[PDB]
Amino acid sequence: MEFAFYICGLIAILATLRVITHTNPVHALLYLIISLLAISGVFFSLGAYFAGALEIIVYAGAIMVLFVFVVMMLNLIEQERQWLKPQVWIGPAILSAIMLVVIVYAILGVNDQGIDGTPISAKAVGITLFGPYVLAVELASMLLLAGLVVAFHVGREE
Amino acid sequence: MIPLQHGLILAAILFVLGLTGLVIRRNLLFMLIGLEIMINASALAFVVAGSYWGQTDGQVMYILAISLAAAEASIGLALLLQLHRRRQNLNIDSVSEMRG
Amino acid sequence: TSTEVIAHHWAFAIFLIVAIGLCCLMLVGGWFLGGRALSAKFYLVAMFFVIFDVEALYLFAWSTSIRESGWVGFVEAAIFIFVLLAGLVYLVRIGALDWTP
Amino acid sequence: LLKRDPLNSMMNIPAVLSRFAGKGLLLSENGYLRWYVASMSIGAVVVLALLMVL
Amino acid sequence: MTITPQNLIALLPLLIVGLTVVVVMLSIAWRRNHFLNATLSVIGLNAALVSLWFVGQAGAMDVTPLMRVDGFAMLYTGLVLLASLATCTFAYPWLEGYNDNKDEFYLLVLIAALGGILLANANHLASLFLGIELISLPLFGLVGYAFRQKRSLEASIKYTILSAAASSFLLFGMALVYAQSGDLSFVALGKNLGDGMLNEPLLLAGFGLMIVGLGFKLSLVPFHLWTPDVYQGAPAPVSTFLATASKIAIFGVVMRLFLYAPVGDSEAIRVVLAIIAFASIIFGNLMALSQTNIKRLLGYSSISHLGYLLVALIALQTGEMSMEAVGVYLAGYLFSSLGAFGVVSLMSSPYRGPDADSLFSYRGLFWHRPILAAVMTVMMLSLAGIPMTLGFIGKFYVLAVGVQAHLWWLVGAVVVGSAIGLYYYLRVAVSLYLHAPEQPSNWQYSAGGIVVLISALLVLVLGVWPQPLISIVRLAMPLM
Ligand SMILES: CCCCCCCCCCCCCCCCCC(=O)OC[C@H](COP(=O)(O)OCCN)OC(=O)CCCCCCCCCCCCCCCCC
Ligand SMILES: CCCCCCCCCCCCCCCCCC(=O)OC[C@H](COP(=O)(O)OCCN)OC(=O)CCCCCCCCCCCCCCCCC
Ligand SMILES: CCCCCCCCCCCCCCCCCCCC
Ligand SMILES: CCCCCCCCCCCCCCCCCCCC
Ligand SMILES: CCCCCCCCCCCCCCCCCCCC
Repeated sequence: MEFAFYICGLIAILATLRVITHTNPVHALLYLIISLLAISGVFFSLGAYFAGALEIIVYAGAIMVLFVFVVMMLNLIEQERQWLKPQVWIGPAILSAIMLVVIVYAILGVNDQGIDGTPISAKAVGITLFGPYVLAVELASMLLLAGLVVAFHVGREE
Repeated sequence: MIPLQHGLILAAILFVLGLTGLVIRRNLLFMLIGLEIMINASALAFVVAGSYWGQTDGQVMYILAISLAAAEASIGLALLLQLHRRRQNLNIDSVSEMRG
Repeated sequence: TSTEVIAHHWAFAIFLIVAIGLCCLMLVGGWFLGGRALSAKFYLVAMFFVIFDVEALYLFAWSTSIRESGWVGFVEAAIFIFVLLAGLVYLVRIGALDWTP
Repeated sequence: LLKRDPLNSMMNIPAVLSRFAGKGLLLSENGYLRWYVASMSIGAVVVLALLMVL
Repeated sequence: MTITPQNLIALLPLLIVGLTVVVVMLSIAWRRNHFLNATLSVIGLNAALVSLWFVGQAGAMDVTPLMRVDGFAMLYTGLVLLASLATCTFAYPWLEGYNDNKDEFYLLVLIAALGGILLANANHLASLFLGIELISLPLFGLVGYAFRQKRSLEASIKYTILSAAASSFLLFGMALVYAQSGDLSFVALGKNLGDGMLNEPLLLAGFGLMIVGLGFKLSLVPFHLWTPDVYQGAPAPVSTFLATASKIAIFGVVMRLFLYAPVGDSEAIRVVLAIIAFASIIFGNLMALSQTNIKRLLGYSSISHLGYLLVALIALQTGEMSMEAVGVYLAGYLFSSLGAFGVVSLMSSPYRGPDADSLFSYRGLFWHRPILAAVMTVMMLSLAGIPMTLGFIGKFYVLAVGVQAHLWWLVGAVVVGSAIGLYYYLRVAVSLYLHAPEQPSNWQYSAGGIVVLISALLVLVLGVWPQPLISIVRLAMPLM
């Protein structure tokens, strides 16, 4: 379980690094799908089986399909490759590195008994979701309705 | 057997990668892609935290996070389609006239 | 960790790698051997698929623990599905799910 | 030497300082979304560093 | 815990607003009637206020591991509902001028009111996250409701990108806090730390990322640069709803979070919030000095007023009257910003189209509409903190809370920023009574007019006579 976790984490990091630097949008979305598949593998390593199934079904299988659809209908800044020359990403890269080093300083120093990896099934997640999480479920349906209304209002052609 | 610290650090790495991808790109599409990276990293961190304690709450927060990610991706791609159909240009620095 | 579960893990891994290797070898033998010589409705449909897929995930999570949730959970899913059907009805009547006007 | 009220001018100096500071601060409202995201990340860095120091 | 019938009797505004959403949506599916759908929205919000009265007849209880309802929650729910009702009232002439679909605006406004109610009753990280998303994404729709307008599309893109980034920051911070604490309840955020170990770095960094997200949502420096562009680009009723309802609901749930979290009295977070409040007050007041646009000026004003609110928040655990000060200030700020952005709304109504300019030109407003000039002047004096207005009563409350907690740097910041505010607010008012060089007839425009006059009368009356509002806020104590 540690083996799959570490290879999938490394694949996700590498794929994200190719995502944020690539020039072709379809290639970047393909690397993003690869990173999502790796993150699902990480979820399956931890025992969150429902989370991994949802990472493939919902994130890679719906959201990235929407991004892919938008890129295809765009038929697509690319030529100069601004983000490749160091005079553009000199600042943001070290800024993100400083933020990352402060965050991982906070990570190092906490109680860590390790993750057992015992599978938390989707049935227990359903009992929790439809037990002590009634208002999260109803208002999450409410939120998705809001997003649907907004995206139809903005994205229709006329 | 897996440390919580390593999963949290992996989520932090993906979060800061999404943040710098959000900043450095003039194209709005790559900005939306970086936003998706950041929110997926946050959801991953919640899954790691929930799986460490043996609780269902991490996957529940993951479900709420991906609901948010789906809705925000929908709205952002609608706005990107509007920008492309009204300006024929996805340069985000051209959308800058309000200032002062 | 029983012997059966690690046997099934090995079988699943072998199934994965044999399927992927068979497809890749099939294309490799195809290439190596031989003789050389849009409207916004698409975005709306994909977007509706994404939103209703997340609602479907909530229904997935409910469905596997019906006997452990009672009638209260049925009521919870009842307002959930009622709001889902209200949104679907809204999309149908406003012409969002109408490919031909 | 005292026909133009020098004490009044010295007490009017903070108004000049306020106008200069406001004009300097208004340069950061350039209207660029990328700079707004960059300033959010800079503020995140500052807040995290200040919280880790104390 | 589970749900009882009495727990359903402690849940009515949420259900009423949700059923209003469903009913308005089905009525849109029936037919596209602007009048009927707007009326159904305002009856639903009024019924939610009456439901607040009915749950005020009931007691205070923990309705979920998520929700907790007490008089604190009813007060913030009432503020959010009043803001939403004013937004619908101002939006009707604006949407009358808008030559596209109009009732989706009301659907998103109601959904955002639902999220504000959730934030008002939130006692849990999941509920706080969900309420923040529920007020954010309808605002993505509403800020760019007139997406064909180039300024509104710019504001929509800016607010959507920056709020998605802030939601990512807040979610990451919540994940780190849950990684430390092991419980998403507010009262357990630091419970497993004892013997002076309250300053654990993971809890502090998680709270820092949440502070980044929330301070974006509260227009706190340096997460404030979005505020003038988004305020100016958004529709004027949308600017009203943002400035009142979103900031009030998020600051209420921030008040609750810093109240019941045991990590709320750590010195590091207090010092960081003090620096943020100081910078917010000074920067907003200094940046509003040379503004000729009323919407950008009100954005900088919102930055300064949220700095004053933060000053009231810092003195929570040291003092006692801090939450009462926050309530009184929130009432005064709600009425003042309601009146101000309401005059901005009615003078920009009806909507003139995506191509026509929405410039205000407040100079000489008295010589063609005297009463709106009077109400604009009254709210300009209220946001300045002149003693004849309730904005001064809030300023006096936060000054008393800063004096009691000996926050002398923040008190001096309040005085200096107040003087700079005097300059720019009085410039706006005297410009209203200047001479303009050169340059309606319905009853909903008159409804917006009587709304801003009622807000002026309330702020003036509670400026001269503040005791009823003080006794209203004081009885709204929560479950300690
Ligand atoms: C080989 C070197 C690298 C070569 C290049 C990369 C190839 C892909 C590498 C990643 C995927 C495979 C990782 C290795 C998995 C091998 C099996 C394994 O380790 O299983 C352990 C565990 C079994 O389950 P459990 O009951 O917890 O057992 C623990 C102890 N009994 O398993 C689990 O708990 C979960 C098992 C993993 C999750 C399912 C599979 C996820 C696949 C993700 C693919 C991502 C995209 C790859 C793209 C490649 C091109 C860039
Ligand atoms: C004796 C020392 C101990 C006691 C100290 C007592 C302090 C309180 C009493 C004294 C206050 C002094 C204020 C001085 C400035 C007064 C305002 C003023 O002169 O405004 C005029 C000026 C606008 O002029 P105009 O040319 O029209 O502007 C360009 C656009 N047309 O306006 C401007 O240019 C902008 C004005 C901005 C707002 C005014 C400045 C406020 C600064 C902070 C004041 C608080 C006290 C700070 C410490 C003061 C010194 C000790
Ligand atoms: C064992 C027999 C039980 C019979 C009664 C079952 C139902 C009782 C509890 C009903 C709870 C309903 C909760 C509805 C929440 C809706 C939230 C909407 C938010 C917008
Ligand atoms: C406490 C509130 C104090 C300000 C009230 C402002 C509104 C009062 C009613 C309107 C008065 C208008 C007077 C206009 C006079 C213009 C004179 C021009 C020629 C010198
Ligand atoms: C740019 C505007 C700057 C405004 C600064 C306002 C400063 C006002 C005066 C603050 C004085 C604070 C004194 C604190 C003394 C604390 C002593 C503690 C002893 C234990």
